[PDB]
Amino acid sequence: NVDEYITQLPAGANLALMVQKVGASAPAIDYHSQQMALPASTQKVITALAALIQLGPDFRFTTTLETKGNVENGVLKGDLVARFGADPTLKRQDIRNMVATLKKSGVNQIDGNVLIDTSIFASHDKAPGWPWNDMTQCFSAPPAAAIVDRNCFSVSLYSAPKPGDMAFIRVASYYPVTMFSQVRTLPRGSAEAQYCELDVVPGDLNRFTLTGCLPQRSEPLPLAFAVQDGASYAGAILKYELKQAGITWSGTLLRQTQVNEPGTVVASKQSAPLHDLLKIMLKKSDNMIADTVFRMIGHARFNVPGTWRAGSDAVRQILRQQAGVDIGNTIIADGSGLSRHNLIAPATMMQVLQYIAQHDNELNFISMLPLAGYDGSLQYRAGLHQAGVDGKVSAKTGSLQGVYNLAGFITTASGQRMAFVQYLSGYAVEPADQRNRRIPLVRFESRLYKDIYQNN
Ligand SMILES: *C(=O)[C@@H](NC(=O)Cc1ccccc1)[C@@H]1N[C@@H](C(=O)O)C(C)(C)S1
Repeated sequence: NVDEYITQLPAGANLALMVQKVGASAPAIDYHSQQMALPASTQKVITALAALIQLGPDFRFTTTLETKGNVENGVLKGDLVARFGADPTLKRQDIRNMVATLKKSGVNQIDGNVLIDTSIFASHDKAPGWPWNDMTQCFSAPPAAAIVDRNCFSVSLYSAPKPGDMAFIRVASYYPVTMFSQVRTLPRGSAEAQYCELDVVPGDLNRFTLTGCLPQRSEPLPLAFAVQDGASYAGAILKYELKQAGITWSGTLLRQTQVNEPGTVVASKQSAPLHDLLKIMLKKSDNMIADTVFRMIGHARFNVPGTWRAGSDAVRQILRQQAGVDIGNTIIADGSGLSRHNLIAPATMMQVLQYIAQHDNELNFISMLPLAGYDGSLQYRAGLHQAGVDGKVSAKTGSLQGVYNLAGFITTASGQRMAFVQYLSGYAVEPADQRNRRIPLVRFESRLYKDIYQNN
């Protein structure tokens, strides 16, 4: 009763839907299944499959400290290279530990430069089609080769006691960022409060200026922002940890972007295995893991510094050549599904899902998807709960402004496992219905998935 369920949805919402028994060649439900749509975070299903095929479940991201030169009486005569590898889980502590290892190895002083090497990747750290306005948000932090603590930092914004005075910013001292406030404090119930925005404006070298207005508040406003220049940020963290460990140097911090032969590895950190990281990625919809993996796929397949284009080409090739899926006119722009350039039909995603199901004993893939009513993004999915399908749906969600997708597997009343793709976009509610905007979605899903479960 798809057309009927559609009437639950806001005016003019666009659904493309396909439901098909695992291993079958004809769908049970086909509603605009050939139509292209924005996949949002369901793109991560493709990223995970191509990643397992190209890199394997035991791949680890790695970061090293390398020396180029001889060490004479504790002095490195040459450069220290910190070679980053797009590990999305690297932490400040890891940098601190690698420096401790460097110190313990006998290096007290560097007669030379400190190089922040990001040559594993090239070109922009932002995928084509990502909205500019989200670039300062942590969910869209540029997934650079140099990541520390997810390239996200937090700040506290305090209103001035005196209306009219500048709001002021508190930030922890260890974050190598530079904050400026041009934020005017407003009285509690100002009319100027209506159209005066509070904005963040990023500058070079991880400078951020806050502008606009802030109404007086009793508690400081917590804000979190994305680092725009990972290389500089990681360099500053490295500089701080070197100084704390008493290692001095004569040169400066420089970027090394061109491919080069590695020095001797004196310290290293490897991530958890790729299967573990893909699990986090699929359970929680981790954009940063998805996108670091995506550019790593292209680097590994083509032996070139990883770029968005190389990743797109690689994923297409892997799907066709290793999984037997020709994605045709599909557009793959990134790994996370954030890009509004991504475009794929349910019927194409269905081929991917059918491949995964067929090879699931090899891939151990379906166990990584959120299980409705249990974990990940589906722990609390109201539509699926009310449908009676908790514990019976393993599926990847995808959500952007106006896009509410699901893609995965359902075990039905008969025990038949079915793959399904729900691509719902163009979803918008009347301006006076905003913080209720999700009830039509919930009503739609409750009915749809009960139907699928009960009738198959
Ligand atoms: C993929 O769809 C991702 N979407 C976004 O990051 C956009 C977004 C949405 C809401 C708040 C902030 C940013 C991830 N997938 C969705 C999803 O699976 O529904 C999440 C909300 C889990 S983020």
